[PDB]
Amino acid sequence: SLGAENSVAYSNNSIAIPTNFTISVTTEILPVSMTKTSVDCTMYICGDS
Amino acid sequence: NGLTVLPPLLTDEMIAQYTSALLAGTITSGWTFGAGPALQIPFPMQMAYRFNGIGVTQNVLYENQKLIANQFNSAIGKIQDSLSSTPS
Amino acid sequence: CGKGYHLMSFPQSAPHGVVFLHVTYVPAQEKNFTTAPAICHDGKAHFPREGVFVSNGTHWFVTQRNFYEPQIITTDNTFVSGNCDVVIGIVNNTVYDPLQPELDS
Repeated sequence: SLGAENSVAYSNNSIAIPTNFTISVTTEILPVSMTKTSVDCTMYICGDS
Repeated sequence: NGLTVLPPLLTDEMIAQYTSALLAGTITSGWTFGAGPALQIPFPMQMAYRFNGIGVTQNVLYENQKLIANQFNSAIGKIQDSLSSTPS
Repeated sequence: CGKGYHLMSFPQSAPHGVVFLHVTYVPAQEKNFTTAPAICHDGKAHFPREGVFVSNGTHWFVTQRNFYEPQIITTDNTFVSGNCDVVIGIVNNTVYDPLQPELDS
């Protein structure tokens, strides 16, 4: 179901105006950094040999 | 072979349904439906608000509404031709 | 900056990340009304300065477009431009004036 169905009561001279407000606090999460890993090529491929 | 194509989760019909929903919300309630509940408003006042947004007073619309409607309709109609006629 | 009209946001930290607390203004309790693009007083059309004309069904009021604060139409909640013929949907009502009462007192 894509969403709740709704219809707006449009007419050539009708308006809707709010009378009260709700203050909402919401959270956004955004990754900033990544694990800084370094790899030793010779020790990984060959090693001590 | 060994290959596959996977179907999109939303079909073309549901994508067009969302597009229809956004168009209806914009036409009936302007921007008010993106900040929360939709507040209906007649379209010429919505366009008058969008004229205040750019620094042109409301009267400039209400005294030219016929010209503005004709220009907007002509531009939308020409968009279809500009799209089909140009192949690239 | 969050969904709704943005008031302000507060940053927070997280492991390898950031978190934003978005404080937004969401309207509610909407009320139906009847509006006019302009209100004709004596052949001159008056348009609102920073709000929208609404009618309680008996009287006409001007209010800020985002919050219902009905106020009485005056020559300071409106401005005059053009005659009542050109505008479409114009309604007839009275425009109050502060100068004439004190001038006549």
